Amino acid sequence: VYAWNRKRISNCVADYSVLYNLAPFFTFKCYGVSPTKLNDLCFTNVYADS
Amino acid sequence: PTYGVGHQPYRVVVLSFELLHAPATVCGPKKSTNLVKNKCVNFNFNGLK
Amino acid sequence: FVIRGDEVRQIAPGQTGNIADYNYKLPDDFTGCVIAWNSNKLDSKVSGN
Amino acid sequence: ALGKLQDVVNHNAQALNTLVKQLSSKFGAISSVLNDIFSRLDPPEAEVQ
Ligand SMILES: *[C@@H]1O[C@H](CO)[C@@H](O[C@@H]2O[C@H](CO)[C@@H](O)[C@H](O)[C@H]2NC(C)=O)[C@H](O)[C@H]1NC(C)=O
Repeated sequence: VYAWNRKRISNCVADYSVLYNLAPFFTFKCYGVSPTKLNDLCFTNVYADS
Repeated sequence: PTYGVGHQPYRVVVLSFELLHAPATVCGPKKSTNLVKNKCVNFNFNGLK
Repeated sequence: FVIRGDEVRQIAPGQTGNIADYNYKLPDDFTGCVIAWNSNKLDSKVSGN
Repeated sequence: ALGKLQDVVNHNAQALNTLVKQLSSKFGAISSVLNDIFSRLDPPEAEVQ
């Protein structure tokens, strides 16, 4: 947690249905955007933390 | 394994979008029709109604 | 009706999924309550139901 | 010396200009543009926004 990592996701086509389905219990409370409408939108940059 | 559910490890992944949509590069799945000019139509350029 | 544990969310206004889309769909304007409970002791077979 | 006739036109034009310019205020919402705020958000909060 103290040394947290960043991976840059760019120049690709997203698919959030896989995350919807295959994760058993995954909370997924989101801020500033409706989760069910994440497929249509376009994003400047998507970064991943872990 | 004998620890309580409260102290069990959890994997957390945090996504950070940038919806200022200046270049737009990570557009999601969809399908693109043609372009028609000089006609009042419904356009959807880069997710903009 | 009876469903599995994972798709209990799909029975709710505004959410999508195979059960929500195809088996049971709630209206946008809904006035009511939903009750659900585990039925593992009651509807589960060793061979399979 | 015909300032009295000019002030009326100036006042009317300036008032119309400020009325047009007032559309830029976000009024505390996420965005001042309607189409994005419908597309970018879940309807229950869209109502108050
Ligand atoms: C991570 O989990 C597995 C890799 O082990 C993959 O998910 C599989 O996706 C296929 C696609 O049809 C399914 O048939 C499998 O049932 C899935 N397996 C599991 C364990 O979920 C995939 O590589 C990754 N999935 C996600 C959501 O990250």
